[PDB]
Parts: sequence; structure tokens; C-alpha cells
Amino acid sequence: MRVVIQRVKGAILSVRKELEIISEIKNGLICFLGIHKNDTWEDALYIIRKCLNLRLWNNDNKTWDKNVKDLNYELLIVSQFTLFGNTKKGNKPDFHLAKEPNEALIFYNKIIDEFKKQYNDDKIKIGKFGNYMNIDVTNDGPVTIYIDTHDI
Amino acid sequence: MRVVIQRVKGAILSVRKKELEIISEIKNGLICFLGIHKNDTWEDALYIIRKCLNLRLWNNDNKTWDKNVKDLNYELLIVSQFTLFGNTKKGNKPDFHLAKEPNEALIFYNKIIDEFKKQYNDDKIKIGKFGNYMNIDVTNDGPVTIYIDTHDIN
Ligand SMILES: Nc1ncnc2c1ncn2[C@@H]1O[C@H](COP(=O)(O)OP(=O)(O)O)[C@@H](O)[C@H]1O
Repeated sequence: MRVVIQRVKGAILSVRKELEIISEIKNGLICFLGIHKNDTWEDALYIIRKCLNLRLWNNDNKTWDKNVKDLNYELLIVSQFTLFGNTKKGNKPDFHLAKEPNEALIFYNKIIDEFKKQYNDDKIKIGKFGNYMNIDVTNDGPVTIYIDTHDI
Repeated sequence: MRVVIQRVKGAILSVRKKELEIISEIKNGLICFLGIHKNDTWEDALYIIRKCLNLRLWNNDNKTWDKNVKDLNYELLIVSQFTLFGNTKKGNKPDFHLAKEPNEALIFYNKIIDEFKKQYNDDKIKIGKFGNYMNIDVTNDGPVTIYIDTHDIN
């Protein structure tokens, strides 16, 4: 599994209705989550644990000290198959390394459940899987973290 | 080198000093969050620029993944992001030792920006404020997030 984690002051998620807002968070994280074809539940578990526990906020005096849970902040989890974009061949990407959309959705849904189980069910916002999304992100820093579980 | 590329309808970059001040802004195009590694070479930088400018990340009529940022006269906002070399394998406090140290990172970054302008056009390349806190309002389009690590390349 691949995840891009961005530290945000807020994120507003819209779909085409011109656009209607379905999701919104204030301070916290937007997590762009790529699901590999070979991902197991242990790959999911690692990403979840890292997203929830990574110490990405300062606590004056201390840098990199508080996580999303510590500060009662929110997470928006967005599925991003493009994170397996093969950009090595030419300039046209292909995405064959990403999990096929049906088994990806189920896996994703299980991840959201576990996010809610490990943190709080009110603090976990989502997009519309598969659908086109407009997301206004207020990047705080910016702070961008990347994790690939196949490096673990 | 590491880069996170996001397809945008717009991005608005502010810095400190009502309390925030807008310094850069693009419409359609890419925000590229760029991480510079300790041992990055000009060849790593060249690969990043080539891909950012030439990756076909936009639709065109009946065709998907067909047009690149240059094809559409779109813009690039290039932001230095050392946090991309944040090691998180050992505990939950990130370790950034593998990121090129600031002074060397800044000159390498500015060289990269110069080459972007040379390979595309000056007026289409936007930047932030290196080593400074930034507030970046990004309108993600899709979203479409691309990740490239040049170490994976030979
Ligand atoms: N894992 C995936 N999840 C969602 N969409 C995908 C995925 N893989 C490919 N796509 C989309 O489907 C289209 C066709 O891909 P596919 O039929 O899998 O292979 P190919 O491009 O070689 O025919 C692409 O334009 C891409 O946007």
C-alpha cells in the first residue's frame, strides 16, 4: 500500500451534482491511499497505524510531537489508484499495479472501518470511491509524508 | 529525488506577514512537492523535470491520460518538501537525516527551478519561499496524485 499524507488546516470535498460538497474536515490529515494488487490486511494495518500515530504537529517547545488523535483532529481518506501510475516506460501512465476497483473498494471500506475502530468513528471522513472529486485542501506547512508498505 | 505531483484547477500560496500574504498562484496545472535527497545528482533532477513537464495527466476528448502540462499551456507550482525524506520506519517521530541539508538543498532547488523555466517557460513556473512556512490552498482535480522516486530509476 502507498499513502501520501498531507497536514491540513482544512479540506472540503465536492462531487459533480455545478459541484456539491459531500465531505469536510478542519485540522488534521488528508490521506491519499493507493491499494496494491497484492496488498494484505497487514499492509492496511501498517498505513492506518502510521496515519493515526505519526507525530506531525508541533506542541510549542516541541516539534513533531503530537499526532491526529492527540489533538482531536480529523482524517479524510481518499482512494488514489494513480499512486501506482507506472511512469517509467513513457509519458502515458498505466495503472496495472493498482488493485482492481471491485476488490479495491472492499479493501478500502475495511480500512475505513478499522480507522474508525482505532480512533473515533466521527473523525474519519471519506470521499466517493471511484467518482470524480474536487478537493480544496488548505495545506499547513506544507507537510507531506510518503509511506510504501513494500519497503517494510 | 522524490516528487509528489497533484493535478490542480488552482493553487494559492501564502507566507507569514491579514497575517498571511499571497506570493504565488496558479490556475490549471500541477503542484509538485519536491524532496531532495543527500546524494541527488543533476540526472535525478533532470528526470523529475522531464516527467513533471511531459507526463500526460489530462484527458482530451475521447482520450484519457493524453495531454501534458505543456500541451495545454498550463502552469507548475514547484515547492521544496524535505518531509518526503521523513523516515517513519522507526517510531512515530519522523527522521529527516536523509534529506539534503538546507544550504545545499536551496542551490539545488534553484537550479531545478531554472531548468524548469528553460525547458518550458519562465511565466509558467511558480515557486514558494524556500525554508519558510507556507499556506497552500490547493484545488485538487480528480484528485490525481503521482509519486516518483528517482532512486527506483537507474
Ligand atoms: N486499479 C484501477 N482503479 C481504477 N481505475 C483504473 C485502474 N486501473 C486502470 N484504471 C483506468 O482504466 C483505464 C484502462 O485501464 P486497463 O483497462 O486496466 O488497462 P489498459 O490501459 O492497458 O487497457 C485507464 O484509463 C485507467 O484510468
